[PDB]
Amino acid sequence: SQSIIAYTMSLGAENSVAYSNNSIAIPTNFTISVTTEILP
Amino acid sequence: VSMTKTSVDCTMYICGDSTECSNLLLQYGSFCTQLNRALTGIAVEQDKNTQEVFAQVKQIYKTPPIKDFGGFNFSQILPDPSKPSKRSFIEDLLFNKVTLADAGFIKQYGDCLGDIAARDLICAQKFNGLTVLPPLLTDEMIAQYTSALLAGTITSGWTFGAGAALQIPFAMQMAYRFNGIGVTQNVLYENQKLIANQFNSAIGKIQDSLSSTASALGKLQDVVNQNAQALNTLVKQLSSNFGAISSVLNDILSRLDKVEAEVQIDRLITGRLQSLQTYVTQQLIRAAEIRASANLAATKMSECVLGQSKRVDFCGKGYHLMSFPQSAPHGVVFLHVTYV
Amino acid sequence: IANQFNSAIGKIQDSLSSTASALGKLQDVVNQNAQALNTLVKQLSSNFGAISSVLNDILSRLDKVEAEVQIDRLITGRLQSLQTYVTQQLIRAAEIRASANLAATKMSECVLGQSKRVDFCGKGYHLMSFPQSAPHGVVFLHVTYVPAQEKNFTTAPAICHDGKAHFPREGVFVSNGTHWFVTQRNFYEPQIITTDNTFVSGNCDVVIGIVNNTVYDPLQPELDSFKEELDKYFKNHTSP
Amino acid sequence: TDNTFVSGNCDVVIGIVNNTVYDPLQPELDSFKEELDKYFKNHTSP
Ligand SMILES: *[C@@H]1O[C@H](CO)[C@@H](O[C@@H]2O[C@H](CO)[C@@H](O[C@H]3O[C@H](CO)[C@@H](O)[C@H](O)[C@@H]3O)[C@H](O)[C@H]2NC(C)=O)[C@H](O)[C@H]1NC(C)=O
Ligand SMILES: *[C@@H]1O[C@H](CO)[C@@H](O[C@@H]2O[C@H](CO)[C@@H](O[C@H]3O[C@H](CO)[C@@H](O)[C@H](O)[C@@H]3O)[C@H](O)[C@H]2NC(C)=O)[C@H](O)[C@H]1NC(C)=O
Ligand SMILES: *[C@@H]1O[C@H](CO)[C@@H](O[C@@H]2O[C@H](CO)[C@@H](O[C@H]3O[C@H](CO)[C@@H](O)[C@H](O)[C@@H]3O)[C@H](O)[C@H]2NC(C)=O)[C@H](O)[C@H]1NC(C)=O
Ligand SMILES: *[C@@H]1O[C@H](CO)[C@@H](O[C@@H]2O[C@H](CO)[C@@H](O[C@H]3O[C@H](CO)[C@@H](O)[C@H](O)[C@@H]3O)[C@H](O)[C@H]2NC(C)=O)[C@H](O)[C@H]1NC(C)=O
Ligand SMILES: *[C@@H]1O[C@H](CO)[C@@H](O[C@@H]2O[C@H](CO)[C@@H](O[C@H]3O[C@H](CO)[C@@H](O)[C@H](O)[C@@H]3O)[C@H](O)[C@H]2NC(C)=O)[C@H](O)[C@H]1NC(C)=O
Ligand SMILES: *[C@@H]1O[C@H](CO[C@@H]2O[C@@H](C)[C@@H](O)[C@@H](O)[C@@H]2O)[C@@H](O[C@@H]2O[C@H](CO)[C@@H](O)[C@H](O)[C@H]2NC(C)=O)[C@H](O)[C@H]1NC(C)=O
Ligand SMILES: *[C@@H]1O[C@H](CO)[C@@H](O)[C@H](O)[C@H]1NC(C)=O
Ligand SMILES: *[C@@H]1O[C@H](CO)[C@@H](O)[C@H](O)[C@H]1NC(C)=O
Ligand SMILES: *[C@@H]1O[C@H](CO)[C@@H](O)[C@H](O)[C@H]1NC(C)=O
Ligand SMILES: *[C@@H]1O[C@H](CO)[C@@H](O)[C@H](O)[C@H]1NC(C)=O
Repeated sequence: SQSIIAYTMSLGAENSVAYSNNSIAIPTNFTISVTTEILP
Repeated sequence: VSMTKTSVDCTMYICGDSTECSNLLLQYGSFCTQLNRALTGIAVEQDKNTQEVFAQVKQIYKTPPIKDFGGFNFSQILPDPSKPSKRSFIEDLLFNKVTLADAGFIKQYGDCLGDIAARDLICAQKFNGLTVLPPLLTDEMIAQYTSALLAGTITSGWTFGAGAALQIPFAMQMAYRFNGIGVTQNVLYENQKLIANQFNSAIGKIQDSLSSTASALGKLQDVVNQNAQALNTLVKQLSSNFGAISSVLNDILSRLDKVEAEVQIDRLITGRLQSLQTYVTQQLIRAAEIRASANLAATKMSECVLGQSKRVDFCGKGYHLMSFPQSAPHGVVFLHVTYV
Repeated sequence: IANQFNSAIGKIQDSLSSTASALGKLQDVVNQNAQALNTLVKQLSSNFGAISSVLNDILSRLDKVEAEVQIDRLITGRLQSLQTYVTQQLIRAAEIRASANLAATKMSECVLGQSKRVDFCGKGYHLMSFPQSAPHGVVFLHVTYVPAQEKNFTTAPAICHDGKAHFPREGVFVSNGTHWFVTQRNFYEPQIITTDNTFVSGNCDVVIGIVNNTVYDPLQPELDSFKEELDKYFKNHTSP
Repeated sequence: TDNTFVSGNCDVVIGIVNNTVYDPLQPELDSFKEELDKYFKNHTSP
């Protein structure tokens, strides 16, 4: 039931940011993330 | 940010469908595979370069239908829906300045034979085994990435760079910028109509200048010109005898027997093989200049668009407030905003 | 913060115990240098138009003047195979040098410092990085603060109070819908708006979107409760 | 005294100049001394 498929690639998920002339979003919490960078 | 992807059939360039020349070319071993590997490595890197610069957003951000940005007017740099590609007004200006040669988007025989075949260099390249390959990202996809970078910036400031896009009013984002250059935020709010009118007028001068001067995108035109001049040089090296009785491989095979033709064909193989080794070395050297330029453009995207830079002269002249990316043919334009 | 760091370092260890191709940037360098040497050894199989690739089979079969014309063909192609290998290696050495110069800059700016440069030291706001050695490479484990659980607030650029416009010293004004606070901008931590949290500039006429609220002076009740201390002494001193 | 910080005496700094530095708590307590004084003077009357 597998096959090769061909498609136009997605660039990402779309997002309308909730902009208003007097609305702000402020983070109530944080995460600590560790990410790897590899260099020759 | 990139250059045209090229592929060559080393056998159709050197030997042009002679079986006698093809049997002689096998005696040189791996060189035609090496030349194809090197050009394939250059071509994959043009897509890599474009992904490093433009694909810096998680999500394709949209601007709100209510454009209340505190009197700042982004209409000339935001998408225009009236067009098949959703580019900005300034991105259409930029796409008119730089003249391309072959996008890779199918050449289909009847568009290339007959009356057209004389008045064209691209059909003379293609009839000699040389082909341009299309980019992985279309110009519409680069414009969607640039739309998302600009919508993320004007709706959320630097916050879409570090995590989720957090909305903030645009004049409050601009007051943050003012604190970041050592100016107190009341200097923005007490001068907001002036700061907005000066921004709106300075963006109007970008539109006017790009509508008026010819050579401003000469940095991108130089790249297209070099890649075209290198391919025209490579096609013209087929006129060279390299000491053979003719450069025309069929005239050698029409007039000479099996053993006389082999000595003349080896002279053409030697010079045409050296012409490809020269072209591929020059293109490998260029590809490193374009990479270094794309790595700089990706760093300017991160540090000038997704942030506010404290680095001097990194994001224009003055104290950096913010930058806006615009897509251009094989390049990027940053519109850098500075407090002077 | 310690448990989140300890768990994130645990996920580095788990991924490096689970996925294969993550070090593909370093494996590609080893693969390219090995493939370039295998290509150079294979070019010894090529005749370059001579009667054989094997130099001894030319010298075992041909006299001095016949052999020298065949050997010239092998010298020509083998010398060109080295000039190609060395040019390709000189072009690759410049890519590795640019990558080492970047890694030295990340060692200085991400390990020996804290970077304000966006996306130079991972994704998020940089805290610190840890170097780890790898075959022909370096790994940076970049630690970043990522803001996580955002809430919407109403906001204003200024507060109007005594006919004077007030601005945050550090922070931003926010409302939950009924009350106004100052918060630091990168973490929700709301405080009563005071003459210590804020600075004055001008009157309320100039600022687009200024809102009315009280701005507390903490010296006021410190002298208002003192105003009642005087009255209780004065009223007790009515007795003589 | 809200715009500025003190460090040391005037002997060390090359090019230091004399000026008044305002303490905004000073008149907020002097007008509170005149508030005490009028209370004391009025309460001499009984
Ligand atoms: C900020 O986000 C934190 C996550 O990054 C979050 O910490 C998590 O809190 C929950 C409880 O609310 C914990 O869940 C555990 O709670 C008890 C055991 O202590 C059990 O009953 C549960 O089944 C579960 O095991 C998480 O363990 C905890 N995560 C960490 C890393 O400690 C905070 O609560 C958030 N704080 C605020 C103020 O929003
Ligand atoms: C943001 O800046 C824009 C560029 O200056 C500006 O767009 C321009 O707006 C004017 C007035 O609406 C248009 O002028 C034309 O208006 C109608 C169109 O049917 C005609 O009857 C007029 O004769 C005149 O030609 C411009 O055409 C328009 N330019 C573009 C490129 O769209 C916006 O108005 C500014 N936005 C705000 C909120 O001020
Ligand atoms: C916006 O934030 C306000 C401050 O946090 C909040 O007001 C506070 O509401 C609580 C109840 O939820 C009150 O709590 C007190 O209630 C009585 C007061 O007599 C006492 O018996 C209790 O022990 C307790 O102290 C606070 O007094 C009140 N604070 C103020 C300054 O009014 C609002 O409710 C929040 N509004 C929204 C829309 O979330
Ligand atoms: C924020 O607080 C301000 C101070 O309390 C308040 O200003 C006051 O606004 C009203 C209505 O505009 C004015 O009322 C008077 O207007 C004229 C005379 O000025 C008369 O015709 C009216 O009958 C009435 O007497 C006040 O004069 C004005 N005060 C000052 C010092 O300017 C704002 O309205 C408040 N704004 C919001 C949105 O809450
Ligand atoms: C800045 O203000 C200072 C304080 O008012 C002032 O210092 C004073 O300077 C004078 C002149 O040098 C001194 O005058 C006395 O000098 C000796 C004794 O010290 C006597 O022989 C003199 O007759 C005279 O009484 C003050 O003693 C000195 N005060 C202090 C505390 O050091 C500066 O001169 C002012 N500088 C400028 C440039 O305005
Ligand atoms: C912040 O608010 C936006 C939109 O404004 C809100 O609209 C109401 C729904 C109500 O929440 C009001 O108090 C605000 O003024 C929220 O955006 C909506 O998100 C949902 C999905 O969660 C989506 O279905 C809606 O279409 C969105 N509406 C718009 C106009 O964008 C957003 O979720 C809030 N963000 C946070 C961090 O709480
Ligand atoms: C914000 O937009 C509303 C309309 O949604 C408008 O009535 C109001 O005057 C605007 N306020 C500011 C501060 O721009
Ligand atoms: C005055 O008040 C004090 C307490 O404040 C009390 O100890 C004292 O007895 C009172 N004297 C008179 C005369 O009221
Ligand atoms: C500045 O220069 C003047 C001479 O022009 C000199 O008299 C004075 O002492 C100097 N002051 C400082 C602060 O160096
Ligand atoms: C003076 O003191 C009396 C009480 O003895 C009080 O009634 C009056 O209000 C005071 N007036 C002033 C001006 O202090």
